[PDB]
Formats: sequence, structure tokens, C-alpha cells
Amino acid sequence: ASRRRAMKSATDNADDLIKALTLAANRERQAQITQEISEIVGGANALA
Amino acid sequence: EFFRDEQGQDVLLFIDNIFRFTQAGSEVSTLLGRMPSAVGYQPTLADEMGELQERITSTRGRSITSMQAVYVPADDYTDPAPATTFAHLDATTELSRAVFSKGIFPAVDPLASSSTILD
Amino acid sequence: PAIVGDEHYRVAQEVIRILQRYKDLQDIIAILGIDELSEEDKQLVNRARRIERFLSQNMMAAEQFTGQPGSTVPLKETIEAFDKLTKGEFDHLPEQAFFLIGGLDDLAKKAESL
Amino acid sequence: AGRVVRITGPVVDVEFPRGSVPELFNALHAEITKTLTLEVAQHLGDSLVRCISMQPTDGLVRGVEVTDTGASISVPVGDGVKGHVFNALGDCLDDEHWSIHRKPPAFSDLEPRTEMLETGLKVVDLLTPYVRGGKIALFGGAGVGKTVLIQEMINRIARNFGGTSVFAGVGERTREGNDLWVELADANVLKDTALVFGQMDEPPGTRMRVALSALTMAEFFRDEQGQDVLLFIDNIFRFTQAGSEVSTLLGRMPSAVGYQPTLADEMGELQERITSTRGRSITSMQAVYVPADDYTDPAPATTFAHLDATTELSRAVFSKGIFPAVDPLASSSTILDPAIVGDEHYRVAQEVIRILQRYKDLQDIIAILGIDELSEEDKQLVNRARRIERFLSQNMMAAEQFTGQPGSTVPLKETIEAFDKLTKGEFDHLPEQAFFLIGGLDDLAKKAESL
Amino acid sequence: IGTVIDAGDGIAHVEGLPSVMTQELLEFPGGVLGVALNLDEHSVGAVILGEFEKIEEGQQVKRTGEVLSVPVGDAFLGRVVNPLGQPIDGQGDIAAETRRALELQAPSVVQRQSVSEPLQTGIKAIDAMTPIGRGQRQLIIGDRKTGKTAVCVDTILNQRVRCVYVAIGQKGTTIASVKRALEEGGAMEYTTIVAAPASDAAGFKWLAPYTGSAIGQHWMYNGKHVLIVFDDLSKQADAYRAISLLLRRPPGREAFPGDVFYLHSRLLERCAKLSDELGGGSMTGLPIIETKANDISAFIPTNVISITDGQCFLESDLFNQGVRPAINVGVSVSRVGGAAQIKAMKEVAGSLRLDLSQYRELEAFAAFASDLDAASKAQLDRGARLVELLKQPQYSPLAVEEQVVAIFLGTQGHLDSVPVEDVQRFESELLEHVKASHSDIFDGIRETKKLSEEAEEKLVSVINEFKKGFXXXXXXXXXXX
Amino acid sequence: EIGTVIDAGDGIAHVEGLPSVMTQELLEFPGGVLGVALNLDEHSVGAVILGEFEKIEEGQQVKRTGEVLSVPVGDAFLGRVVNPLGQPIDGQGDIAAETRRALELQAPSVVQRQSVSEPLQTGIKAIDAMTPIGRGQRQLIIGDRKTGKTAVCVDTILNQRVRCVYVAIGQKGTTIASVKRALEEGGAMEYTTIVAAPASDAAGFKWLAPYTGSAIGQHWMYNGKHVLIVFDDLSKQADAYRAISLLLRRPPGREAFPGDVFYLHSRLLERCAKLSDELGGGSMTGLPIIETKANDISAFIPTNVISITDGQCFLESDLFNQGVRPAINVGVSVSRVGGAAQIKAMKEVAGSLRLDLSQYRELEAFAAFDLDAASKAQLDRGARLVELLKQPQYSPLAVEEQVVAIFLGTQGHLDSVPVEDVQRFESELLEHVKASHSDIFDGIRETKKLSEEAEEKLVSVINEFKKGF
Ligand SMILES: Nc1ncnc2c1ncn2[C@@H]1O[C@H](COP(=O)(O)OP(=O)(O)O)[C@@H](O)[C@H]1O
Ligand SMILES: Nc1ncnc2c1ncn2[C@@H]1O[C@H](COP(=O)(O)OP(=O)(O)O)[C@@H](O)[C@H]1O
Ligand SMILES: Nc1ncnc2c1ncn2[C@@H]1O[C@H](COP(=O)(O)OP(=O)(O)O)[C@@H](O)[C@H]1O
Ligand SMILES: [Mg+2]
Ligand SMILES: [Mg+2]
Ligand SMILES: [Mg+2]
Repeated sequence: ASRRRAMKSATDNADDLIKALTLAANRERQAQITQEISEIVGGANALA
Repeated sequence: EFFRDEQGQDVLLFIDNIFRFTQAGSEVSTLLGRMPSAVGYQPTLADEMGELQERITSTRGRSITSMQAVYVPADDYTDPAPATTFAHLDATTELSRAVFSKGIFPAVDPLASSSTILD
Repeated sequence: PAIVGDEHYRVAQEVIRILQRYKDLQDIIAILGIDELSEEDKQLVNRARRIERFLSQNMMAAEQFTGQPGSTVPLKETIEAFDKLTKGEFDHLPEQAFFLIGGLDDLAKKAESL
Repeated sequence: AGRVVRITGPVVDVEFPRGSVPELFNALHAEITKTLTLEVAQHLGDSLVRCISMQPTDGLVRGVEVTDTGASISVPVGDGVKGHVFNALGDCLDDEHWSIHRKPPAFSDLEPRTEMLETGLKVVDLLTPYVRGGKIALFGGAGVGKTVLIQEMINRIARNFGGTSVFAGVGERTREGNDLWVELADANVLKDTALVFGQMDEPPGTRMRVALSALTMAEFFRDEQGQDVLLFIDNIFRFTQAGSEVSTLLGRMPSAVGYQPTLADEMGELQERITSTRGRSITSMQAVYVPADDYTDPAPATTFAHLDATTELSRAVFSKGIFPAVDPLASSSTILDPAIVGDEHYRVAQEVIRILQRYKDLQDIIAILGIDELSEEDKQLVNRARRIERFLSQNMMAAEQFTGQPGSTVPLKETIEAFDKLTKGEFDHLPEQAFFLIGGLDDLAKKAESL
Repeated sequence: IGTVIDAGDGIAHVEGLPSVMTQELLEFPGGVLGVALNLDEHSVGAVILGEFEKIEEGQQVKRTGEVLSVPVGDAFLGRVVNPLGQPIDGQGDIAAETRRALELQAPSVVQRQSVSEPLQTGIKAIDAMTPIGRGQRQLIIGDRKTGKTAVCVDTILNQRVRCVYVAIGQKGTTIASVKRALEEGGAMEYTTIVAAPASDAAGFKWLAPYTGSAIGQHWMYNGKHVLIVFDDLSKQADAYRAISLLLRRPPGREAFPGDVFYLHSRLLERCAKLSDELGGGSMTGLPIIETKANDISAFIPTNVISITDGQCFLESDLFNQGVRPAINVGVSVSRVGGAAQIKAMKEVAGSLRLDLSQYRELEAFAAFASDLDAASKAQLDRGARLVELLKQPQYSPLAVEEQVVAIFLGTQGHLDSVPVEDVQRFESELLEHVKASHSDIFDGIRETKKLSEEAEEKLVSVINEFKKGFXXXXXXXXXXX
Repeated sequence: EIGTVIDAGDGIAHVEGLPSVMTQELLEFPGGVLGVALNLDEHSVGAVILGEFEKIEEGQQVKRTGEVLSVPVGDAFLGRVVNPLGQPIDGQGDIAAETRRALELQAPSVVQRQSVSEPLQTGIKAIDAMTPIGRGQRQLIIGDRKTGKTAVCVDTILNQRVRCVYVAIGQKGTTIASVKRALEEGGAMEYTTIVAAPASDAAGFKWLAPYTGSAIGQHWMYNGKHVLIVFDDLSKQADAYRAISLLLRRPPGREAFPGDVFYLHSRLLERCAKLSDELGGGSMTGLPIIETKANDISAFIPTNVISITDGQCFLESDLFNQGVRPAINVGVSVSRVGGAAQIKAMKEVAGSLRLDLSQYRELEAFAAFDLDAASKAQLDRGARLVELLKQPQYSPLAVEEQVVAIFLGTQGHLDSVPVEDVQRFESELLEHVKASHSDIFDGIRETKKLSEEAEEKLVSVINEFKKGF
């Protein structure tokens, strides 16, 4: 009965952890794309 | 729009896929020589989409109901492309394989699917 | 140890040690909790949480924000307070007693009310 | 004769008389106010030639005379090259000359190699066995253990081999070059080894071409004399790095992760020349740097395509103290099939990988819960997996200064039998420390008693 | 006639050629060819299809008056050629008068028919779950050393339909080993090998797919079936990126040009199933993409995924764990589906996908043995055995009739008595027995394209008899209970 | 020859004229401010200003010196504080030295070197034992802010009481003053040169600061004398060069850095070497520093320097806060020279010490997740070894004292004693041996080895002391 309670909370916490990391991943994913492109375009504009 | 305005009747508009317009927008934007925005999209992403979506609207005479398909890159709803689209939209119909496998037609997911006007 | 003396340096680092270990166990505590930790770790976590809340203090400028007036704690009071916390003299007191207090007298006074 | 117009680092622009413009990749000499060798790169227009310097451009002046040789950078070739030290330009650093630039062999001339090169190392022979006349790659992060491994492979294999060798120090430590010189001198293997050096000290122009000079020498040993040649390159990444440096200054728009747009092309021209032909074969042992421990990086990502065997060194395994720190899952070999290496070897190799893979999957669960929640079967698999990881560790002959104990060489038969017994679970009683840093099975049992 | 002003990095700016066509073949004075891409105000940007070491400022370039075209025919079968169509193998010249342009428009909406003809790869995992039809485009995507090329080679061997293996940015020794593999199997006779290796310029890599497609189209329009393999488009994309950046075209996402999607679009679309009016020929495509750390979200992967008619995602974790081929069932899809399957396979592998979807959901519970009920336990035991059937050794394509029997065995629960580790050997020995004795069952499936009620009862008896004979490798044997 | 400035701003100046100007030539503006001709264009000369450019304008006259960048060198610089150019800032008279050296000089060739087999004792147990540094070696000191990077370098300099060269780049003045004050207290300033290019100074000074410090050290190196140089730090010098390159309009790459940012650090560090017997046999050890952000080793500039240097000493924040000081991560940190840069005494006792502690940290993590006997003993041993490696700030220990302390732990003489009492046991033990058994220390100093007699002597001394403790 106590395990049921203990592992139920653990699962609910795991769900929350996944959501926080997934957002952080997408934050980084979008950022890395944005950052790389700005450096590439920056070098292109330098010449012409 | 002409079927809407002149004929005076509720017309259906089926778009598959609306994302590919935005994708095409990015492709031309780069070649034209516009500096890219967030996640390498065109700077006029919201504007291009805005001009299209706003035309799809109900007039006093009659309406046009748009049933659109929308791609979500990387299963990422935070991505600018799907993020901007969601602002324009009223309703969603999520078809699930679980309900299709049972033999329930149409296999609309009753929990996941939603509508803004349900008030 | 040259400027601020050996005692202050000893207490300062000892507090950091406890808070560091607490932060390391955050990942494990997030899923499982306090129950799966050992007897020693259980006590360290209890002390760490109480130390975190004791570091909180009433600000003189923040009367409009909090409501209660601010409190100023001398160096001698500070050193002695964290000395007793590290040794574990205030293990009996609740977590709410440490929240938003200056001196040691105010800790004991709020402890009775709760 | 020409005249210097513009100078911007190791890039130099030169004017020439209309109609007498040097060809591409042609060596141009210029007197310093020493002789600086420039190599042609681009034709800007109005009889202007953009060139890449092969030495520092400090002391140059605008309007200085530049002589055209009328040919690409030439380097010495033959038996005289053996037991000597050279630079990128092909000048003796110890106090016929063919061009470095040349097309790769035809498809008809290329032979597919399917022969085992027995190293002696357990991790390599089992999981990623190297090929005679193949291309072998030591992938690793920053300061992990690439040079120590390449020195080991030299030490083990080269002595026993009757063929000659060619070492190419592309953009590496001059200190390590001095250490290598003394190491080869003591072993008395200098006589059957040619050395080429273009260390990180030198400009990017050298690091670009230094690889070609060493390769050209090896190609003649292959083609003409008809010899099975060894080619040691450390590090191949530094060529690609140098490629990026020149590319930016020339005024090419950068590609992904700020690399040159012609990354795959530059690499392609070099790597394809390094091949074993039907007539005569060449075994290339290359070292490869992996920036940011990132295998997705274009530089290491492109290199992978060229290689027949690969050895991926990971920091996680290095941090444990497992030497050599070869990633058993990531690392791969083309020859690992039942046809070449027999059904038994293939069976044991894959079975070891299966156990290590499952262990890696359970790391996340073990981190939180532990061993207790795992089943009886899983508990045993984890125990075996840990023991297998530690058995893969081995004493290196080169690493006497590091470890202390002398190195050990393990034959193929010993390797196969050892991992056979481990998978079956015959050594379940023995402790974890018994498997750490041992060669043969006798040494396992001997250390088991002491503990 | 025109004169070169600038030259370097496999690019050349040309003065003159006032009335030059776009994508026109130019000839430098050393015999090296070029392609006029950018027609500027006072220059012509040209990419060199060859060595540019003896191409200089002042050298004379002439017009051919032709857009890129390459010879085609039956002569190319069993030959190894470059994009231009020159043989590298060294087995004489290519005798063929018929030619085709590289850039040609794909079949229109009206000039197509719905794909309803199976193309059997001979791989249980693919044929059953993610079937490929004649005219379909099925992407093979995954990390390095996941078994992408292996699947394509096994597919080509199973056709023993004309094959066209296009190699882009590959090392020579790999292309040689692929050719050697085809010779051993004896599948080279009906296989054309287009090769643009790493040493070659970017132009060759850029052209390599278009040349391979053009060769296949000749058969397609004549009313014959073709299979083309791009290995791989990742490197061809990288090649085009290099060209565009050298020509000073503005970069976008991941330093790629705007028309990097458009590059792959025109290529893949040309693969189609023509109408009955235009013969009714086909041209199946198996493009490949090399992901980095299983990143499906990346720009180039997403582009090709959105074009192709389903994908076969290979995983590293699965490959290392022993699941070979390492096809992720959940992510991988076939857009054509049952239409590109014979009725026999459709029936048996109709609810195979459902059972394995339930298995993966349950899988977590499997470790905790005998803590569950009966229903879930049976599903785990069934699912575990089904995985072993989907496993298949390299260079061993199975016939369709052999696959249906193997799946029918597992799905109906004939392997439940047999241990999980002995499933692979049970399958092999069973097929050998049926091949020898009960060939009529295989013959029935070949002709009728369905499993009869007679054949079902026949198989049951054959299985039961074999179980008794079968000596279990691990521990004691077990037939039935 | 004479030239005129056309453009000026941001510490950059375009010059008309100077037709036959050399590359990297020293130019002199009419206010007395110096400059460096980097870019020799068709009809202009791009120059970087090494000073204040507030009174540098369009029309101002610039002259040639006819010399590539050079800086004075000698014994005069010892106990002085100077800028990159070599002008004293301390205010203790001028630098009397006729001898000069060029900043840009080629490093020793392959033939003009000898294998590093001479220990340079930092006086830190963690470093000397696990990650030893030899004379001519390059050992990177990398980690986050307030991890104890500078502290290690200062302690190293104090232990040499070998010429020292503390190069400060992008540092605040008060920090450089406190470092100088620390050297005065210890009494290590007399043999220490302090090159300083603080934050206020232009990018040019920061860019030059390492090359000037190296040039000063090379004078001793070629004369056949040993040197130690400290770059604090190359992270800021990289940032300075990035600024210059971007102002000159050079195309940026990864993390907005130029292509030759790796090449910048390469030529600098390589000049640090151990010369051959033919060229005297002098040395020049390097201790470069890199400031990581959130323990990001994967970053561009760190990876560049890591790939150049001969081993790294990665400091961690978590370890530092937890009480492990110095906070050297054993698993990640490495010495490429290794045993060669250790005396025979240390080599024997601390032969497999780094490996044992790498296994300990692995097991420590796995221990958290009923164990047997073998693993338990390793954890108890490992835990005690960590306490020995802990060392207070500004307290370098002699090599003979270290070997005894490590020999104690490794052989398992501290197994009986509690873990918390290991630190006091070490201190009191050394005091006993210093007083009574000085002959054991003296033996190790001279022979550089532990004799079988000395081993048995130590064992008896330990056992006797344990009873008294
Ligand atoms: N089904 C399989 N069973 C066993 N081994 C396989 C299978 N498929 C591939 N392999 C082996 O694994 C390797 C995979 O490498 P490769 O085909 O180059 O993958 P990719 O083309 O994705 O890089 C091949 O060399 C092959 O020998
Ligand atoms: N071994 C040590 N033991 C105790 N404290 C130390 C030790 N090393 C450094 N410190 C302290 O830590 C702080 C940071 O040292 P510092 O060398 O300035 O690090 P960083 O160079 O990363 O800023 C200083 O205040 C110093 O007194
Ligand atoms: N097999 C090994 N055994 C023991 N120590 C090793 C081994 N490989 C590497 N090391 C340690 O790590 C260091 C890294 O070596 P090196 O190959 O020079 O670095 P890089 O990978 O940057 O070339 C070695 O000098 C040594 O101290
Ligand atoms: Mg190295
Ligand atoms: Mg492949
Ligand atoms: Mg500091």
C-alpha cells in the first residue's frame, strides 16, 4: 500500500522532469540553429 | 473567396500542408538575400502567414471554413512555424490509431481534441 | 584564514559543504525522496534545508513587501548561529522557525508560537 | 618574375606580366629582407595571383620580386629518404624530386582488402580488428590518448614487419617528434622509417601540404620499388583545420560550423590517394581529433566515410581508468563478418557487445534505484558486463612511464577463448580487480590469489 | 568563344559566350567540361566537371549548344560508370546510341497510376511492417554503421526488375566491395553502378543522382520496372552546398542554399508508377540519409522525409543490442501500406504491428516475472519471440512464401513452447524441411497469393512433427502442453 | 619614410604612404605612441595602435622604425613589473639592459630538443604525485572562476625558492598588486618578472602580453638556464585578438573567433621547450590558464589549448565547495610526460596512484547505488588518500615530505586511523620526522630514491608514532 503511494509520486515527478528537459532541449535546439546561422550570415556580409 | 462573396454560400477550403507555404517562404527569403530570423526562418514569417490566414474569414454575406493540415517540425510546438499558426486557429481534431484499431469511425480522440468556442 | 580568522573560514566552508551535498542529491530526491537516503544523508538534508531557510532575513527596505521590519545581525551572532546549526543543536526546531528571522532569540520566540 | 601587391597574413597577392601567369599549385620563391616559398591558389584577375605561404610572411615588402619555378612543390623520393627528417617543402632538417600534387589511382587498380592484421590488443582484435592494406582511424577527444595509441601500434607491429614506413607529423607537438626520434633510435628502426614534420608551430600553408609530401614518398615506395608500406598520420584533423584557416583568408564563405565549403573535396583528394592496390599495398594508421567530443562535427563525421576500421576513444572510459579507452559499441570494423574472421569470433564479438549494450541501457535506472530492483538474470549480466569492461583494459608496451608495469601482447586464440569463458560465466567467482589491466588468463588467476 | 577571367576551387568566371544557355555544357581547351550555372551581367559562372589544374586566366572556352545529356541503354547493365557516363571498370566502351537529358520533368497527375504492385526486398521486417511498392519512394535513414547500405544490397539481390546503385561521396574500396557482393550473389548482370567518389569534384556528386535517375527513366517509359538507390543524398546535399557557397549564393539554415529541398524534390518525384496509357512501367526509389546522433529533426533529413512515401528509421541502440536489421517499428512507416502487399502477407501481418505495439508498452513489466496476470504474461512471451523472427542475417533475402510461413508460425503461437534463443534455428530448419518435403505449400502461396484452410492444417501438423524431432540447444526440449 | 593617417578609430588606423613598409613592423605616431602594420593593402596600411589613440587623428604623420617588434631582456627585469613593450609601471627606476629579443621568433626544431626528464616541483601533493610537471613541459590549468587556478601558479612560483615569469592578461590592477604582495611576503619576487596587460589597456597589449613574457624567458632558455612562465589567462588574450580581427574586418568563424585563433596559442606555447645538450640544455616550462564557463571543456577555445598542451589539470567547482582543495578532478586531469617528470622515489610510491583514485571515484558513485570485502577496502583506502591530497593555500611542501606522506597512505598505514584525523596525523608525522629522522629526508633529497633501509626505517618510525598518537 505504501509502495503504491511512493512509486505513484515518483512517476508523477518523472513526468514533470521530462517536460522540463524537453522544453530545455527545444530551447537549445532552436538557439543552436539561430546562433550558427547568424555567424554564417555574419561572415557572408563581411565580404560583399 | 468568389464562391463566398458572389454566390453567397459557406465554402470549404482544404489545405495540405499549410507549413509547406511557410517552408517555401524561408527558401525564397534566403535566395532573395534577406537575413534569416529565429531557427533559420524568414523575417516576415508572421506577416506572410497573417496575409493568408486573415483572408480566410467569415463575412456578413457568408463564411469560408478552412480545414488545414499543419506539420510540426521535430514534434516541437515551440518552433516558430507551428507556434505562429496556432494563433489563427479555432478548433482541432486529433485522429488516433488506438480508436481506429477498435473500429470506431470517425476515430476522433475525445480528450486530446479541443475547440475554443466551447464556452 | 588570514583576514577573517580560522573560525569564520571553518564555519563558512562547512556550511558550503552541506549545501553542496544537498544540491548533488536534488536529482535523487526529485524522484525517490528522502526515504531512500541513508541515516547520515537524511540528517544532512534536514540540516541543509534549515540552513537554506536561516540564510533568509528581513530587510529594512522591504517593509512594504514583507510587512515586518528589518533586522541587522552582527558578525559574532552570525558565526555563533551557523556554528550551532552545523553541530546540530537546533535539530528539534521546525523548518518554519528558521524562515525570515535575524537573531537567535527570534528563532526560539517563533518556535513556541508554532 | 612578379611583384608583391597585397599581403594579409599567410595569403600573398602577386602581379605578373600579361600572358606569363604561373599555373595553379606552382611554387613561387621570394627573398626575405631566407627564401619564402609561396604556392598559387586563385587567379583574381588583371594578372593577379593569390598565393598561400609555406613559411611566416614576416619581413616581406610590397614590390619585392617573386620568381616562378614553373612547377608545383617538389619533394625527394627513394631509398635516400629512409632514415632522414624532412619538412613540407622537402628540405633535410637533420642537415628525383616529384610534385606532391597528383591524381588518385583508378577504380580498376583499387583492390578490396580482406586480411586480418593481428595487433595483439584484446579490444581491437575482438571488437574492431584492423586490416592489412586498410585505413585505420584513432578517433578521440582533446588530450585523451591518440598519440600514445599510435605509438603503441608502431611499437607492436612495425618491428616485426620487413616493409618500410612513413611518419607524417601533421600539426602536432615538436616535443613528441623529439621523443619519437629517440624512441626509433634506441629500437634501431630509424633505418626503415621516413619522417616528415609540419608541426603546429608552422603556418596553415605547411599543415595543408605536409600530408601530401609524406604521401607522395609512400606512393613511390608502393608503385615503383614494390613494397608494402606503412603510413602514420598524426593528426589528419589538423589538415582540415588548416584548410578552414586558409579558406577564410582567401575569402570563401564558410560552411556548417565555420568550416571551409570544400571540406569533403579537400579530404577526398587526400584520402583516395591512400589506398592498397592489386600490385602493392599500403596500411595507413591515422589519428583523428574529435572537436568538443562531438562525432556529429563535420570534420570527424566526413573522415569516418574513408575508413575501413575505426577506434573511437571516449572520455567516460578514460575517466574510469580503462586503457586503452576504446568505446566498444561506437567503434566498428568492415571485416567483422562470419566470412573472414569465422563464425566463432563473430559470435563472441557480438555477444560481448550485447552484454555491454544492455549494461549501458540500465545505467539510468541503476543511477537512481540501483542493483536491487534488477532481476536475478540482469544482476548477473551487470556483474559480467563490469568484469568484461575491466578485462578489455590492457597493459601497453609504450606505457611503461605511465603505468609502471611492462606491456603484454595477447594472441587471437587467447583473446577468443578468454571472452568465451567470460560470456559463459566461468569467472563469476573472481573479483573485479583481477580483470583490471591484465593480458593473459594466467595473469588473471595469479593476481586473484594475491587479493 | 569565351575567355576565362577568374579560376580556382573548381569554379571559373568566363568573359564572352553572350548567347549561352543555362545549364549548358562548356568545353575548356584541355578537353575538360564545365556547366554554366550563373549567367551574370558581364560574366558567366561555370562549375568544372573534372580536374581544373590546367585551367587558367586567358584560356579559351567553347559552346557545345546542348543541355546536359547522358547515353542510356542495355549496355550499362553490369557496368560501372561516372555521372557523365564513361566506364571506369575497364571492360570496353558503352555501345548505346540512345541518349536522355539529365533535367527532365516528372510524370504529371494524369500520367500516373496508384501503386498496387509489391517490390519484395526479401527482408521480413520491411516487407511485413513497412512494405515497398513499385513506384514508391521509401527513405532509408539512420546513423553510420546501422545497416542502411546492407538493406539496399539485400533488396537488389532479392530481385534475382532493373537496379541502379548510385554511389555519392563514397570511398572507392566500398563501391568495389559492393560490386564484389553483387558478383558473388550474381545480381550484377541486371545492375548499373553510377559512382561519384569522394576524390571527384562537387559537380559529379551533385549530378550523380540525376544521371542514375535518367538511366532508369529509359526503362520506365518503355514499360519496364526499375529500382534506384541513392547512397547517399546527405553527401550530394553537402556537395551542392559547396558549389552554391563558392558561387556566392546566400546561405540559409545549416549553411545550405534555399533550393536544397528543391534539389531532392525534382530528383525523387521522377520516381513514379506510370499509367496504363504510357505502358505502365515503374521506377522505385530507395534514397539514404545519414543522421547525426539519431537527429531526425535536422534540416536535410526533415526535407527528404517530407518528400518520400514512408521511412525506415534504423537505430544504433537496437543494432548493438542484437536487433538486426535495427528498424524502429514505432517511428518507421509505409504510406502505401497494404496496397503494396500480397493478400497472404496482409492477413498474417495485419495484427503483427498491433501485437508488437502492445509488447513495447508492456515490455517494462517483463523483468518482474510472475508478478503479473496471465493475459499480459502471454503477450510478453509472444512479443519476445516475434522480435527474434524479425531478426535477419546479412546478405540472406527470403522469398515471400517463406516469410509468410515464418510470421504465421509466430503470430498463431507455434513458437510459444520453444525457447526464445532457439527461435532463429527453429525458423531456419523449418524452412529447409518445408522446402524439401512440403514444396506444395510454398507453391500454393506463390500461385494463389493466399494461405488456404488446408495449408493452415497442413502447417500445424508439420510444425508439431518437427517440434518432436527438434533438439533444443539450451536445457531440455519441449514440444507441446 | 613618412606616412599620413587617413582613417582612425577604435584603436585602428589606416595610413597613406609608407610604400616599402615591412609586415608586423613597429610604427611611431607623432605623439610618441607606437603601432603595428598588420595589413599592407593596395593603397593603404592597416595599423593596430599599442597605446592610447585619443590624440591620433586624420592628417597626423607616422614614421618607420625599420624593425620588427622587439623588447629588451635581461636580469634587470627580475623583481620588476613591466608592460608588454617593457616599460616599468612599479616606479622603481628604469630597466638597464642593452640585450634585446624579437617577439615573433621560431620555436626549437625537432632536432634542437631533448626529452623532458627533469622534475619541476610545484610543491602541491595532488599535482606532483598524479599529474607531474617537467622542465620544458606545458601543463594547462583549466576550470571555472574561484576554483583555485591562479593559487596553484602562485604556490608553484613560491616553491621555486628557476626563473619565474607571471604574465597577467585582462586582469584588474588590484589583483596584480595582491599577487606582487604575495610574492614579497613569501620572498619569491626577487627571481620573478611580472608582465602586466590589465583590462584598461587596449586589445594590442593583451594580444602581445604572452609573446613578450615568452621572449623574456627565452633569453634564459638559450643561455642554458631554466624558466617557468604563467599565462593568466589566454581566454582573455583570445578575446582581445577576436576584437582586433573583427575591427580589421577579418571574417569570423566558430564563436565569432578568427581562423588563426588556434594558431595564436600554438606558436606561443610551442616556444616553451627543453633544448638539447648541444644548445646548453636549458628549459622553459609553461602554465597556461583557460577560464571555462559552467565546466564546459567542449567549448572552442578550451579544446584548442587542451590539444596543444602536454596534459591538463581540470579544477571543479563542486569538488572545491565540497572541501577537496585543490579541486583537481583525478579522472579528467592527465600528465602526458608522466613518470619521466618524477624522481624515482615518487615514481615507485605514486606509480599507480592516479589509476587507483580514478577507480575509487567510479566505485564511490556505484557504492551509493551489501558489498563484498575487496571493494570495501578500496573505498576506505581511497577516502583516506583524498584527505592526503587536500592541501591549504600558500603552503608548498618539499618533495621528500610529499613522498613520505603518499607512501604512508598507499601502503595502508592510515587504514587504522579515522578519515577526519588523517590531516592532523600527516602534519604531526612530518614534524616528528623533521625533528628526529632528518636523515631520511636528507637521503631522499640527495639520492632521489627510497632505499630498502629507508623503507624499513620509515615503517618502524610510523609504528612508534602511531602508539604515541
Ligand atoms: N542484418 C544484419 N545482420 C548482421 N550484420 C549486419 C546486418 N546488416 C548489416 N550488418 C553489418 O553491419 C555493418 C553496417 O555497416 P553499413 O552497412 O556501412 O551501415 P551504414 O551503411 O548505415 O553506414 C555492415 O558492415 C554489415 O557487415
Ligand atoms: N588549495 C586551496 N585551499 C583553500 N583555498 C584556496 C586554495 N586555492 C585557492 N583558494 C582560494 O580560492 C579562491 C580562488 O582562487 P583563485 O586562484 O583566485 O581562483 P581563480 O584563479 O579561478 O579565480 C581564493 O580566494 C583563494 O584564497
Ligand atoms: N593507454 C594508455 N595508458 C595509460 N595512459 C594513457 C593511455 N592513453 C593515454 N594516456 C594518458 O593520456 C595522455 C594523452 O595522450 P595523447 O595521445 O598525447 O593525447 P591526444 O589524444 O591529445 O593526442 C597520455 O600522454 C597519457 O598520460
Ligand atoms: Mg597527440
Ligand atoms: Mg553505407
Ligand atoms: Mg585567476
